Amino acid sequence: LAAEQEAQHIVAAARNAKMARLRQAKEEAEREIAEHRAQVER
Amino acid sequence: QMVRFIRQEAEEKANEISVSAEEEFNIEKLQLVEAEKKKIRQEYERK
Amino acid sequence: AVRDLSNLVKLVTLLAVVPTSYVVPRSSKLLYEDLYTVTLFGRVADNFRIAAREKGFQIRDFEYSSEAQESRNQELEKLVHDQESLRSSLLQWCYTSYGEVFSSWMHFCAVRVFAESILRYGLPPSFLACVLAPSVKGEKKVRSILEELCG
Repeated sequence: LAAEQEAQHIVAAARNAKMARLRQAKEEAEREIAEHRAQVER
Repeated sequence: QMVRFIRQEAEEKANEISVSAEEEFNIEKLQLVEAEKKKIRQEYERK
Repeated sequence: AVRDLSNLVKLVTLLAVVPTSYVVPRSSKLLYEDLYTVTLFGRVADNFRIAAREKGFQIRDFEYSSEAQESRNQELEKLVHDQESLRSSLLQWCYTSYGEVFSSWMHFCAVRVFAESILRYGLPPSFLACVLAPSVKGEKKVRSILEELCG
């Protein structure tokens, strides 16, 4: 049924949520470090 | 009928989960900026 | 009504509706036959309700799982074992107890007869009586014989 495929897509998106949070955390650490570096360099 | 409605509901749930993925990425992006001011204050001018 | 899990068909539920078309895959027939099954599918709860208890035939109650039916069968075997014990081994024990009770009653009757003789004869233990089970005319003959010493 289409319900099973839509539920599989929902599960995939739910996993992608956890993946994307962790992926964006590392990049955001760079932004935080850049703000700290600007504050220091001033 | 019921199967199609359940499929539509699960598709809406998938869309909500993808929106939550984007929201969590942006949330990490903001949270790294969040609470950095206190660390800079205790690290830079306190020093 | 009861113990219908033993005749279960093992999206479907134990109904056995004794005296359906939808988007759900109704093209199916459960094996819950002793009763009969109806076209239903778990994709739509409405179809299952219609095929089980919405109208007409009513869904029969069953043990929650077929494992409950298996446990009921095992408990039935154990209950048959216990009943057979009570009816054979405990019956032999009861027969032995009945024999012991007959022996004890005979001993008590002998003691009572000894007491009656001591009342009607010398105190030291001495008896010459007899015990049997004759007919009523036999009892009359015994009374005629023993009218010499009657109570």
